[PDB]
Amino acid sequence: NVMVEPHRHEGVFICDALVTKNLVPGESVYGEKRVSISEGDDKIEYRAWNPFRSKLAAAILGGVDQIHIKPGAKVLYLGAASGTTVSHVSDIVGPDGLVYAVEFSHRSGRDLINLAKKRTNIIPVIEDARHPHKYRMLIAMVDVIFADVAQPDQTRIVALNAHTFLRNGGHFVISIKANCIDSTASAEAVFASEVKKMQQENMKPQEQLTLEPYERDHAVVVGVYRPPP
Ligand SMILES: Nc1cc(C(F)(F)F)ncn1
Repeated sequence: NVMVEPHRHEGVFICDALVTKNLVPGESVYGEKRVSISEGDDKIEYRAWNPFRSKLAAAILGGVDQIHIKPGAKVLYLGAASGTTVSHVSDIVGPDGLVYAVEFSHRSGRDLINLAKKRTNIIPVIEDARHPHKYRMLIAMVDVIFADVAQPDQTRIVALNAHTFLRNGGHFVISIKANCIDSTASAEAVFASEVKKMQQENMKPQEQLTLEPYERDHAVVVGVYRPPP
């Protein structure tokens, strides 16, 4: 009997509870349940991934086609907060991947620094994502940008970071809380407006979904970056 199965997304697993392979066996990050499966001399531990805390987990359970975050990927994570979702991104990309965790809160930044002490593949970047010139010398070209900055101007922020750091043909995954962009607009109006702006920066959406029942009026947009020569 096989208890934990590879999910369709590489690096993600099931048992429906979503889990990731714990990069730091023995440690929880935010109180999450851990499941360790021993067989002979083999041993593997997984970490439960809460979709009521993590928009990426909510999107995966909601049936997103691609997340692009995968083993070996280099990920620029804008709005890393205290590292809840970042820790699972770190699990997914694994030892040969990289996660830049950009977060401008010094309080949350201390959580990220503690998280990255154990996880060699996390680089904490305690900076304002509006001013990538301040940290551009730290960030190697990445495969994916994940953005959860929850600002009216977050599309322009993500675009600015994409133009600096994202490889041609790399991908983006953007979390959009509608009332953080414009609380006097309908969710549909916000999402249409942000998708339109993305297209104008050669950030081409390939799918979009909302996150019910985990969140209200919250979208994830996944797409591909195809900038001009
Ligand atoms: N949580 C955040 C937000 C930002 C922002 F707003 F400046 F883009 N930069 C970094 N972390």
